[PDB]
Amino acid sequence: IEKVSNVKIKELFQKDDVQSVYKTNEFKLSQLFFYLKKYTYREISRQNIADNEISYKTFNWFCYRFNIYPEIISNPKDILLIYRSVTRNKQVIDHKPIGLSEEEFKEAMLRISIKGKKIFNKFSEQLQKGINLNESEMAKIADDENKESN
Amino acid sequence: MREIVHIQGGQCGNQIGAKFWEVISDEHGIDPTGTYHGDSDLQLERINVYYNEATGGRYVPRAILMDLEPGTMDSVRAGPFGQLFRPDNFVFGQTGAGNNWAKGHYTEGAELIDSVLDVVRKEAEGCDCLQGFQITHSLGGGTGSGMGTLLISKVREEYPDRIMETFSVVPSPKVSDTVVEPYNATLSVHQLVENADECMVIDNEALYDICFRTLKLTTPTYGDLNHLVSAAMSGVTCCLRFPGQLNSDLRKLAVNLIPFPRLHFFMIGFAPLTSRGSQQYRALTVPELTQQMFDAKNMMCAADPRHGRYLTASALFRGRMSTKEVDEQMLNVQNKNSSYFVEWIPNNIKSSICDIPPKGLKMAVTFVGNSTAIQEMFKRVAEQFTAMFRRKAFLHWYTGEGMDEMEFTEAESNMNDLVSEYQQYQDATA
Amino acid sequence: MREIVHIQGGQCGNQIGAKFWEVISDEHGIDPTGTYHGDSDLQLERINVYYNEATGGRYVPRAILMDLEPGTMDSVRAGPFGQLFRPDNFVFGQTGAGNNWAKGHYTEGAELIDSVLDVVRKEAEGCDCLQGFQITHSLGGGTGSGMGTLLISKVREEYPDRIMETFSVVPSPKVSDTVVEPYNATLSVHQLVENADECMVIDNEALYDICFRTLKLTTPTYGDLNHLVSAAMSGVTCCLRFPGQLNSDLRKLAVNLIPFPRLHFFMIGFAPLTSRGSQQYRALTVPELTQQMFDAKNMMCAADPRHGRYLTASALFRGRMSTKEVDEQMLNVQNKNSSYFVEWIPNNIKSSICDIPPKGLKMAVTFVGNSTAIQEMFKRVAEQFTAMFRRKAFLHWYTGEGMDEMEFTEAESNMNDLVSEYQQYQDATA
Amino acid sequence: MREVISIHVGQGGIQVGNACWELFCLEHGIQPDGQMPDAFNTFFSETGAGKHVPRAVFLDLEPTVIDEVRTGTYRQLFHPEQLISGKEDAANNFARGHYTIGKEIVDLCLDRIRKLADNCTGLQGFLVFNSVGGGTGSGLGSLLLERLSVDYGKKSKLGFTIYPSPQVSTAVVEPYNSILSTHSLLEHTDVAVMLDNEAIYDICRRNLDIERPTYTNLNRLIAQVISSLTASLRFDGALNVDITEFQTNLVPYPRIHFMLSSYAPIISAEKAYHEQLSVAEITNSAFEPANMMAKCDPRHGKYMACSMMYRGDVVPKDVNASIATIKTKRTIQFVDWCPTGFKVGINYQPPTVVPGGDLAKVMRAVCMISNSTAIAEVFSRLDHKFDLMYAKRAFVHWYVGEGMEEGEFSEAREDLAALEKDYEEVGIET
Amino acid sequence: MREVISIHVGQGGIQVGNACWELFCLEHGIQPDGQMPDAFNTFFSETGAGKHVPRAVFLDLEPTVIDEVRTGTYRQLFHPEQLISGKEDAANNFARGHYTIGKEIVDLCLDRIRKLADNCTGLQGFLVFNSVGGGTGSGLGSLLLERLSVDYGKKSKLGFTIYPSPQVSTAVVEPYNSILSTHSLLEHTDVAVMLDNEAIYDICRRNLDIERPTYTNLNRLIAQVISSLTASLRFDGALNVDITEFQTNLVPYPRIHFMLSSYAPIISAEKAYHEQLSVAEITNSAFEPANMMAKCDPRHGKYMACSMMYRGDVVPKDVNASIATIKTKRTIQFVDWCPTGFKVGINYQPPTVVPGGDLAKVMRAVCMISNSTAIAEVFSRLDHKFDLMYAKRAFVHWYVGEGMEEGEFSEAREDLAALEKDYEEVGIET
Ligand SMILES: Nc1nc2c(ncn2[C@@H]2O[C@H](COP(=O)(O)OP(=O)(O)OP(=O)(O)O)[C@@H](O)[C@H]2O)c(=O)[nH]1
Ligand SMILES: Nc1nc2c(ncn2[C@@H]2O[C@H](COP(=O)(O)OP(=O)(O)OP(=O)(O)O)[C@@H](O)[C@H]2O)c(=O)[nH]1
Ligand SMILES: Nc1nc2c(ncn2[C@@H]2O[C@H](COP(=O)(O)OP(=O)(O)O)[C@@H](O)[C@H]2O)c(=O)[nH]1
Ligand SMILES: Nc1nc2c(ncn2[C@@H]2O[C@H](COP(=O)(O)OP(=O)(O)O)[C@@H](O)[C@H]2O)c(=O)[nH]1
Ligand SMILES: [Mg+2]
Ligand SMILES: [Mg+2]
Repeated sequence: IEKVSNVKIKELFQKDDVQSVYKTNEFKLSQLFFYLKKYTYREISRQNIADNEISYKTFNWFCYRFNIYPEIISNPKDILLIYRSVTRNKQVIDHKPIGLSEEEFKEAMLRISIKGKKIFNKFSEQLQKGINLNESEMAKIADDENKESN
Repeated sequence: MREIVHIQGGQCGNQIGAKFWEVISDEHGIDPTGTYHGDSDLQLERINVYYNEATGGRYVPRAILMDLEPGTMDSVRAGPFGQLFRPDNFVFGQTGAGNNWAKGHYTEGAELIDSVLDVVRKEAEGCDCLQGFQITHSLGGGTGSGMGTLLISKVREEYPDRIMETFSVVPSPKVSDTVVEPYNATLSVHQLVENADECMVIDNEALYDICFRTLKLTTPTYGDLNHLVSAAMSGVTCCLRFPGQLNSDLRKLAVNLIPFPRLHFFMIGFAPLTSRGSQQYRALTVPELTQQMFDAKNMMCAADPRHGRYLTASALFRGRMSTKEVDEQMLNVQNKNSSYFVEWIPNNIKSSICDIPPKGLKMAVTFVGNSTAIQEMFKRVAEQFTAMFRRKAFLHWYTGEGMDEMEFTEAESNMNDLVSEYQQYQDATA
Repeated sequence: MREIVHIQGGQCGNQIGAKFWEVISDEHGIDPTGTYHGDSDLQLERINVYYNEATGGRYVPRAILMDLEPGTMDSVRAGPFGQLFRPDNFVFGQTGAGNNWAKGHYTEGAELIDSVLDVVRKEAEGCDCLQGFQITHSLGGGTGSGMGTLLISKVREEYPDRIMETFSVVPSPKVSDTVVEPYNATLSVHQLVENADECMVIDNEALYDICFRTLKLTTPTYGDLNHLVSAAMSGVTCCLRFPGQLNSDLRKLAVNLIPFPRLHFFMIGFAPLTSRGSQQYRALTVPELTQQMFDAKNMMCAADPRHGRYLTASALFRGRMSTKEVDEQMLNVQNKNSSYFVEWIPNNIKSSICDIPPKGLKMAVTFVGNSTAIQEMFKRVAEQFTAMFRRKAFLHWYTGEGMDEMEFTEAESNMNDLVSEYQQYQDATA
Repeated sequence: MREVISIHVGQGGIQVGNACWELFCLEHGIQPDGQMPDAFNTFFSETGAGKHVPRAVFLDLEPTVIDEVRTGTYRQLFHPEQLISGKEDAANNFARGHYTIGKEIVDLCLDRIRKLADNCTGLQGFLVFNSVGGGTGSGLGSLLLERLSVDYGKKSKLGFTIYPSPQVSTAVVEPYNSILSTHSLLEHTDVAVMLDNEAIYDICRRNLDIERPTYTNLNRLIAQVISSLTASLRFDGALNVDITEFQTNLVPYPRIHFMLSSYAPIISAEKAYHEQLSVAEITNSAFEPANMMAKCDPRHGKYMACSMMYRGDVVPKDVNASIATIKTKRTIQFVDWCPTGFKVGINYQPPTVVPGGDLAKVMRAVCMISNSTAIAEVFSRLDHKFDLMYAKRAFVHWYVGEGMEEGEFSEAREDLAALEKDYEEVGIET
Repeated sequence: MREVISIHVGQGGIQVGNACWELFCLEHGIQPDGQMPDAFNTFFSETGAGKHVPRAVFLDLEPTVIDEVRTGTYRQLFHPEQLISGKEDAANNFARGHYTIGKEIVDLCLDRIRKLADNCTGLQGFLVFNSVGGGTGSGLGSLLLERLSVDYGKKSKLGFTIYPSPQVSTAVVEPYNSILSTHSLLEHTDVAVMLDNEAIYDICRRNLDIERPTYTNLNRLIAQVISSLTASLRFDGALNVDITEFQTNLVPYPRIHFMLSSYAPIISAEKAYHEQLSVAEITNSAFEPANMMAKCDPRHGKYMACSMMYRGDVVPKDVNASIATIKTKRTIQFVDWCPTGFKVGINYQPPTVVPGGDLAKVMRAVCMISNSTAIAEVFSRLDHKFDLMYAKRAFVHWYVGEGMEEGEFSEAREDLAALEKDYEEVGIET
């Protein structure tokens, strides 16, 4: 059973939909990633992170601040699992914290999405029904899921 | 050498000086009879900064006391250390201003100021090398805010290259004791920006807040506020009177804290401050001093410093301590708070170390930071001024002594322009 | 190095600390004036674990005292060794909770906790290498069981990698002093399992039973129960302050006594304990210590340890003794009682030796065992809770301060799930 | 021009290093201060004038033992900055000392190793001591061995590991890290010697007649074994043996290098001189199964090769006459593919006695290092202990949360299964 | 018949001059009174009978430091009228000390320089010390260098400037005057050595194990470097080096003369004697990037030429055997057009120890002066800091009002751009 789960990932990471978020994540470098990077630059620990990477703290702050947690990802461990799954091949060099070199943060966001279908799964079901989710309906669905999860 | 003279005006300034000189005398071991009884050799090496020498070996402050009424100086003389002041320096009128700025700046203050300017000129011409002047006065009173500011212009006209300090108490809207405070505050701020090289605002509301929250004493009085202001005043010039690792006179602070000539309004704070019951719990370390130094409630002004970004900052450490720790802590306080520091000027914190601590304390810090958060005080002062002026309330008192509304309009416009151009740099980006 | 800070809340916790700190000071030879007067060199080598250093050479505990009413801290200050505590660390409110958990956790405890968290942060940021925190509080009171547990979550959120200790007194149904004990016990156990790294339950009923049967003293008082709890508390960290054959810090015990992250509720006991008249009859030997250590009546809880099977056990021997005897006796106590030890984890007893015995005793032992017999306490607490809740008795007091019955239902369900999954491993076989 | 460097890591390693370093200093006449009041060069180095510095390094993350070393009588001997110490202990967690805190310390240790190696010109090899059943010991030993195997390559490393006893145990989680460390040193160490405590306890009880032994008595016997092993490098002998002359004589295959030791005679001065201590009787006592230094029965398996060292006035013909008698006996049988299995070394220097110790002074002694097929039992029982708790994944969360992967436990199990299959495959006759 | 004159200007310059002048007096056996109770002639002069007078001059506009010098234990050593002092400080303003107050003082300094030079017969050259990030230091250093370059011409001048750290800074305006002073001394000084404080802080922390260093500890290391550089002029050696033999060996082109230094060994007496301090290990430590005396990474650039001095009992063959090892390493690469890049000097006198200091007594030491292409990073970061504030013309009014023209800032920027382009052009291979 364990071998089968391991065999199961990596294909999802290579999908165009995930890469587009991460393709859009290139645009996050274009603006969202530049803002996150600018927040990572406010961390003095930046000397330990590559100039093109974001820290786990900045990625967790992004997930919290953009309501990815708790609305889309109900469990904060899933953010850590996403981050670790994206950065899995990076070795810790010279005791420096592992940054999002291009996408361990993008891989962590995929694990949050996939890890817990939750708020984002409800948004996907509503969108598949042809219901245009306005921000007030999204907030209400997120509040209802957060109440069911607490 | 490089000494300064003391000039104070008004009742508030006289009460501030009455404690400032007591603090200085206690620091230098001078008895209230003018006789030295100190313990350390360093207590006498640089005593020429504030004290003159007379026959008989006694010392006399080079202070000049002025007011439009004789009561306050007749009262300060009977207080402790009141005999040090030379009787010749006392100049006063027989009428008073009645908290009217026009009377203390146009009609009555103009005729009297010649006598006080005579003694001011006598004091400055004589001294070895002048460093500058320091002024204590209140913006909430008529005679003070008028005569002091006109004297500022008269002194600046004759000594354009010397440095000028002003410790100014501005009227807060929370604790208001005079109804005509906005008028003479707004009129005074207009003249103060044009001539003062440095200005340090102090608020009674912030002093009460500090006394109630940090010291936690039950019944604050003017003596405690004066003592805090006096300690803050003494902390600035400590390294000019004592040796240290990095001496830094007033001119060096002027160079490093004023980016543009019109931005010279600072707010200050003193650390450490602890209650009587908790003075044994705490341990004095550089991290403990620096965490209290940048605390928002520790500022001597009600202005909230996390509502804006610091243009620059300064710290004057006292006592014997390692410089490496000071520098690393200054770096740490600037890396963890990058959002509140302007980004187009890097390394905007100045530090200095003096090896002589205050009497009774092992370490002390004086903080002087130029921040954009000071705009809120001028905003509320101008708001009250324009609320009262639109109906021409109390205007006849001022207009009956040769003043007109045009000088009010120009003052309001210049003050609003100052408010705008002070925040212009807050939104500036590189 | 690797030091810990002390935080206590409520009246019961304050009374426990008032004897714990006396015991520690007597162990280290610190006079009630903070001056060292000890005899041995080892008494000062590791004093940084619990005591800070201030000017003048005196020592001050790094303890933080909090309560919602000022009476208990105003009383502990007048007791012996009451002057050691820093006055700054005393934080209190003016209202109190009235044994209502909601008031001490939602309305009143939420606003006050910022001030105590400020001093907690001051204490932790400063120290050389943090080991962790230890918490003393009672589950039978409102303000304690509310504010302490919310503070646990707040501390855990900021220091996720440090270790956390809690010594918790749970309300027994035998000696009941408050009618609303089940509500705030059940509400507190819900939050305590999620954040505390270690928990040690203590019962007043077991303390009275011990005092009446083993010590055989006529009139027990709270001072004796506090002294026993204090000796047990000191025994855990002894080897962290003194050299020994096998040093074992708190983290090493955490590794070896907690098999699964949710099973961290231990019951403890101290040996030897003898009456005054029989202290000359007995001879202190390792067999005599180990036979009393595993005695059922010696446990600090009314839970009967032969009603279940030990998941693991720990012993912290004190004094100079041979290790071979300790190991063989531990093996013998495990071969003769194989029925009461779970079989799928072999060699489930941890031992440690410290060469410094308690003052006045030549040998001492502290026992910390994780057993499945603890389920009975949660069973009876939940039984009383569900007997009282089905009629919604006293529910309006809690529901009038923003709390609802849903949080009661979730707490009951989580507590029952804990009870079930704790005994799940009792019937597990290999 | 022949040198060797000894590495001591962990509490047990440091406590046995102290034991061997009293003995070496006593044997070479060096006072505890390091001053003599050409054989020293193997373990020491000359500083040019006066004192000698040991070629040893002490490692630990928990500072208590090092601090005890730096204040004892041997404070002047060791170089101050080769006693590398940490701040936080691994607390019996293997993943901590291999992934979390050991990595930041290992660089300093490697720098010290380089600085010691550049001084030596004829470096024979490394010695390492570590108690296996601990976090920092096993983890740092594994990491150091892995770094050294690639930094230096073909240099020989010898490991004197102390495995846990069959039933006697101090921790509850030591099988996990014992198995992981065996995995790590299986492919990284050239020689591993078995040293479990229970066998040595039985030896002390039966021969030394001590009923309450402590760790020092065990460590003195281990130190005597080390001295007997390394005597041939620093004393003249009729039949010398070098460290590099081992893998050619005791290691039939690269995987099989775990062997168990024995020593003889072990006797107290009260009854030593009543019997003649001939070479035949001591070499008979050395082969007795009850005198094995590890709790394994040699009667349960074949022998592969025996390397056994003599020292004193022994004559080679008497050694041959005793090897013949052992070959005669029917209870000791060698493997089929090994006709001769004995390597004999003879040295002239008699063993030295430590004052206040247990062993008496004798003129003849024998130390055997024997590789036998019976060693597989300890692996089988450790594997059985591991499987019981790994079936339910107990205590795994303490390891997964310290950076180690889930699958790392399985491959150590597979390597142990491979080793057990290899030991069975080798022992069958052709 | 060989002499050298050292110039000390500014607070940092005077405080490092004090540091070097305790060391020289101690090394030549001269008591602080100047009286001995033929090598002295390099730094001193004989008065005919008794005392010796240093060939040094102290400059400052701010009198505190000079007054401290004239009252310490060294009051009798220096000639009373070569401690030139001003009255008014420049206050970190470069334009002040170059245009306003420095001009009236520079004539006295030049008269003193002439009076000292007429005494010397074999004048090798001048030494100058100045902290760059200050007004009077940088300005007066620039003016003195400009006057000396035309008064004397081809005489060699060496500058030990202390540039600001990458991120750690004491002032807020130091990039401006640092850039201007670099402009001034680029075309006027033959050698400039990098000395920023952060690297030396890290050196002290890592090697000396001091966690709270002060400026004196830094200045003692700088004094030791100066003594090592100038030892070859006043002590017998197997391979001598003169000051004039530098621009022929370290300066490939007239523009490129900024190089960074290192020193080895740096170790305390508590752990110095435990290791042998061979020449190979010290020459390896000297080339470690973490032991650079300026915070620059040599791994980021090529080497151009290395001049490195030994002193003690070192033998040339051991030096050659270590230069070969360094040429072997793949992490250190030299520029293509330089096949050999090492100049080696050997002296016999071991370094002298100052009582109460940090460094211990050793028989071997190495000091390297290395010119590398990686130095351009400090210029680039200083340029980036300068541009940020010069974009908005901040703090410029403090300079324009002191006589300096507006365009003077731009040409320094152009010269730095030219220097950075030149460093890139040189480092490319053919
Ligand atoms: N022979 C012998 N074994 C010892 C001694 N001290 C400890 N041990 C063994 O070491 C095992 C545990 O490892 P320790 O050496 O005590 O501790 P550690 O190796 O430093 O690992 P940590 O617990 O993380 O500090 C125990 O099971 C003991 O059997 C000793 O003095 N002599
Ligand atoms: N290495 C070292 N640097 C120092 C020392 N004292 C001051 N500095 C440096 O000098 C810089 C400022 O110049 P200073 O020497 O302090 O003052 P100055 O050169 O006399 O210039 P003025 O401010 O006009 O008096 C600071 O940035 C410090 O880094 C010292 O004792 N040692
Ligand atoms: N700190 C301090 N402030 C004072 C004292 N006395 C008056 N003030 C302030 O001064 C203000 C009134 O100023 P006023 O006496 O009219 O100044 P004047 O017109 O120059 O005499 C009030 O708002 C007070 O807050 C004092 O003793 N100490
Ligand atoms: N051991 C001990 N227990 C006490 C003491 N005082 C009170 N208690 C226990 O604490 C319980 C009441 O707790 P309470 O005082 O209401 O806690 P609070 O609400 O935080 O103040 C009672 O059941 C007592 O058994 C004491 O001095 N020692
Ligand atoms: Mg240990
Ligand atoms: Mg200066």
